[PDB]
Amino acid sequence: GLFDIVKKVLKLLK
Repeated sequence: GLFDIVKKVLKLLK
């Protein structure tokens, strides 16, 4: 699910 991939990105964005 994309909701676990966005969680990898939000951890890098902030």
